[PDB]
Amino acid sequence: RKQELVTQNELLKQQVKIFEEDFQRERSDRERMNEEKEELKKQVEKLQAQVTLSNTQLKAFK
Amino acid sequence: RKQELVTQNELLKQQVKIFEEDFQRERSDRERMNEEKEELKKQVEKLQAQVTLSNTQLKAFKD
Amino acid sequence: MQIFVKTLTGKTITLEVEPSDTIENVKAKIQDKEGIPPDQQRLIFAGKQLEDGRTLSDYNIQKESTLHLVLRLRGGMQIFVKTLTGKTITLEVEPSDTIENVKAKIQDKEGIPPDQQRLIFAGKQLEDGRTLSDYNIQKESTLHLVLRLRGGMQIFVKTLTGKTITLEVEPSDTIENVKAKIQDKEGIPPDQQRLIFAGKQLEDGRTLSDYNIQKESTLHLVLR
Repeated sequence: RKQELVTQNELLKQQVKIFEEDFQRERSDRERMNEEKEELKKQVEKLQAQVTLSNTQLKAFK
Repeated sequence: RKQELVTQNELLKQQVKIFEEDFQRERSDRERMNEEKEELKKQVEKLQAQVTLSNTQLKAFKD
Repeated sequence: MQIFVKTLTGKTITLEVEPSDTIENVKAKIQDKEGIPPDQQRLIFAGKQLEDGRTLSDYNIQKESTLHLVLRLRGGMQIFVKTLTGKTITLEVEPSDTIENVKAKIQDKEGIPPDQQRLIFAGKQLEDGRTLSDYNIQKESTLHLVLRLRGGMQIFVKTLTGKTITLEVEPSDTIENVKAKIQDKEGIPPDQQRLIFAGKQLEDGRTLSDYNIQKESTLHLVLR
């Protein structure tokens, strides 16, 4: 049992290669997702800002 | 080169298991990222509605 | 001129054919609308297998006629595909086949989306654009298939609790396929499920492109 073993070893090496390829793919997707989360974060930042200013205008006018 | 083959073999099987686990963890974190994005979208809608309500109140009830 | 082609199971297809066409032309139309290669289909009329090269007019074919498709158990060229597990696949291929067409045949056989497949021939990974004659893959040669952990497109589903799962999908996929994946990852029978997107709910007939379900879109699951 020495040749089935070497063929399993080459298959396993290519399997490791494709697995870390997929890992980098998912990491890239997660990076872009973090970018989109930061976009949404800045959006809620300015929304909170205008909410607080309209709140202080309301509280002052009452 | 006979025990070298089986040793490298078992090492490679372990490495594929480990890399699959790391991929699972990265997909977990991707999912949680998406959940955070969802709640941020909800916050966006709510805050825009609140801004609308207060802008209307402001320009209406007071001149 | 319209002609009918029925399978023994009951399936019908309708083809526009001119009487001058040869049986090879009709087999080409059938693979166009069917995928089945011509070296695996035999066409039958009133009991007899029509022979290639002869035209429809040699057999008195007029409009409204009915031919019968019969699949062969094999074509003229097969190769062997080995996995990391111990299973070997005898895949019927044409020599003019691209690597993507071969991966699509692998998908029809075992179900793997082709973007989750990598094929090795004597150390070289095979680009999808190339064909078998490019790599000079002859008949009965052996390839290695390694499977990915993910394709190019994934979507999110919110389960019956607020938890998120991820699905490997193709735009090609119908909502029945999506419900089957949800079953395989969650255990709800597909017709106990309702899928909601953009406030709408998705019938089990149209694909994900028909609803513009883009990558990383978030579906919601409901029990019925």
